Amino acid sequence: VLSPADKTNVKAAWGKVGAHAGEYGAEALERMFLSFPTTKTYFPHFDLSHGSAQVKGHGKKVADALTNAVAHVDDMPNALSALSDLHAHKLRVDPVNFKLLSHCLLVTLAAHLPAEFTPAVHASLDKFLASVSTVLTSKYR
Amino acid sequence: VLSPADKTNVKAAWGKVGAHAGEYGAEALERMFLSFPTTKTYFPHFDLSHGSAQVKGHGKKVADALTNAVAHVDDMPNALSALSDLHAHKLRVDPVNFKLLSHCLLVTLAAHLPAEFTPAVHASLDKFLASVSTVLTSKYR
Amino acid sequence: VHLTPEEKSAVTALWGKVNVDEVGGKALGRLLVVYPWTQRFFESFGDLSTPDAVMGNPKVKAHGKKVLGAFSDGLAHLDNLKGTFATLSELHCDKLHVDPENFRLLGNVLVCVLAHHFGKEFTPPVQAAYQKVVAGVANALAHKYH
Amino acid sequence: VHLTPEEKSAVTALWGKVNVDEVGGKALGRLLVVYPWTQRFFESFGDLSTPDAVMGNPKVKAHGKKVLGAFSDGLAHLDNLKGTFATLSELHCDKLHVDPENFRLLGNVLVCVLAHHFGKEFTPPVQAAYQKVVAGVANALAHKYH
Ligand code: HEM
Ligand code: HEM
Ligand code: HEM
Ligand code: HEM
Ligand SMILES: [C-]#N
Ligand SMILES: [C-]#N
Ligand SMILES: [C-]#N
Ligand SMILES: [C-]#N
Repeated sequence: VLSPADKTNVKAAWGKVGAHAGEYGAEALERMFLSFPTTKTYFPHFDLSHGSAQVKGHGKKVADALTNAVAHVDDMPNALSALSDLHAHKLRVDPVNFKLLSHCLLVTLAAHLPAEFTPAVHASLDKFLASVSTVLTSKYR
Repeated sequence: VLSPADKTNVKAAWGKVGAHAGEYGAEALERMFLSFPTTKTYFPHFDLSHGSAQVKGHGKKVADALTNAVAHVDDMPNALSALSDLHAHKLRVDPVNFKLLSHCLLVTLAAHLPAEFTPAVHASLDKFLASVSTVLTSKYR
Repeated sequence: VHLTPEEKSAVTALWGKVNVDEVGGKALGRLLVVYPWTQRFFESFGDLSTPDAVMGNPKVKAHGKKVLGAFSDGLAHLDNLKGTFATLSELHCDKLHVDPENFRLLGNVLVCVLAHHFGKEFTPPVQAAYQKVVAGVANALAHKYH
Repeated sequence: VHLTPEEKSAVTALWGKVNVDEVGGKALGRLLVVYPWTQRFFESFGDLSTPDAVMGNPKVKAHGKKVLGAFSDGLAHLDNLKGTFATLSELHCDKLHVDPENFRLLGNVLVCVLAHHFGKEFTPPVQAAYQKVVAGVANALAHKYH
């Protein structure tokens, strides 16, 4: 559960991502695939080499989805219903993988936004990603 | 996130507890204390003997809190704020312990409500207890 | 695992009453229903689209038997779970790459199935003994990760 | 934990730039801030009421230095982590009863802090090498649970 201050921290921090969406999303994915090879099992059809166009395009979609979630932080289940169906009913993604990607997203943000990645912001972003993860791994209709 | 069916399932199954609240709660607690000894550290100097009056009294409070959660299943954070303050802010209970108690609550319900504990209801109750756990271990003021 | 003499007696007495042909399937089925993502490891099994479909699936029942058999093997040699599960550990870890947490989940689902079937006979102390058993089995299965 | 010559070289090169008096404190501090329940194990450290209070707490920095020292010693004994961390494992598992998931969390918080301090230098391959290291330390500390 996000506190009112958590939501403000997330909006302020993610707003800094801006045009770096695809870039950061792509980096988080590469970090995940390299650090945790098992996660690759979900993308056997992907060219996962460094600089991969498929990874770049996919990273932008992941990042844009997070931007949408931030814009609907008060009603994420409704805003992410289609993505939940995809990850929970269709793909059946093991929840552990969301913890890994969330961690890689945090590492990416810390590496690009040192001034902004304060302990408080770090905590809020972790809770935010955990909540997004719960929604995407839940089947609620 | 709970589905409409999950809510229906939980309301029906938990509704059967009724006057057995203290009994079932105490049983779940005893199951937890015996199976996972480390959980007793949160209850120093408590009388944790079998049939303990202190445990039955505590079990009733836990059970009643769950009845409270069911009655506010679509807005739990605001209904369980006092319990969040206690478990997250004051006691700082490690989340793993909630998984242990949740499991023991499921075991207690399965042992007492054979007809209610179908695979589908089992799934709904697990999600419900996981959601309650997230609320009680979250700081959202 | 380190079960007391009384605990081992309690565990084997109850296990002697466990239906070898159904309990495994019930635990496996509930795993697939309660934790949907686990279904990804059983696509060849067929229809696992609804709770009824999962529980009635012949392959889930047949496979559940094997699962129960492994738990049975563990109970026969509680002092050598790691050696008993060596081959299975390589399968689930090195081959299938099943996340370890799922091993704990199946163990707990089995405990729920035992409680459901035995009712009041599945007392808190009996549960405590079984928790040591499933914890040991899960740990042995994840040995290739430790 | 096995690291390729390239990984070992890259890991050592990054660690050499680590501020030994501050990095451990920032890692521990963030653990206490991001995962508040961990504060229960440090009730004698005083004021942990706010993020600023935590990060500026002298006991957090002092202790964080010890934590970092343990990771440093791990880096030089990657092939014998269970032996090297035996005493610490008994301390954290049998005495303090710290749930092992928290060992994984602190390791990942350390990785975030390294990323924070070195930015672009903390490349994906460098991160992958460090994940193997923190996973190894976490496993060694949790050995008594295995
Ligand atoms: C912060 C969490 C995550 C977000 C926001 C997210 C978002 C998305 C989005 C927006 C899509 C594309 C939908 C479309 O355009 O049709 C997608 C696809 C997909 N996601 Fe995720 N995702 C997340 C985590 C994960 C994780 C942890 C895995 C598993 C390792 C995963 C595996 C997949 C797969 C396999 C696809 C389909 C890819 C394809 O075939 O094109 N996702 N995700
Ligand atoms: C299903 C989740 C849980 C619920 C619904 C719940 C509910 C409650 C309630 C209603 C109270 C009493 C409020 C009062 O009288 O002031 C309480 C107290 C307490 N709970 Fe929980 N609880 C849960 C899980 C846990 C867990 C996992 C632990 C740790 C093992 C824990 C430890 C405590 C402690 C130490 C107290 C204070 C006891 C005392 O009075 O000394 N609770 N809980
Ligand atoms: C901790 C308890 C578990 C035990 C005791 C166990 C035991 C077994 C055994 C005995 C086999 C058959 C080996 C053979 O006949 O060659 C097997 C196969 C398998 N297990 Fe498990 N298992 C466990 C948990 C899991 C979990 C949690 C998953 C994944 C969510 C899983 C996925 C599989 C798969 C995919 C197979 C291969 C099935 C096939 O034949 O296609 N197992 N397991
Ligand atoms: C996974 C990495 C970790 C490492 C490398 C590590 C290392 C250490 C070391 C070297 C000490 C000092 C030993 C002594 O003086 O006898 C220590 C003490 C301690 N650690 Fe950890 N630790 C880790 C994780 C954790 C976690 C996750 C917790 C709990 C949230 C924790 C709680 C404690 C406590 C309570 C003490 C005693 C502090 C005191 O002196 O009052 N540690 N640790
Ligand atoms: C998709 N991640
Ligand atoms: C409440 N235990
Ligand atoms: C094996 N399931
Ligand atoms: C160690 N903390």
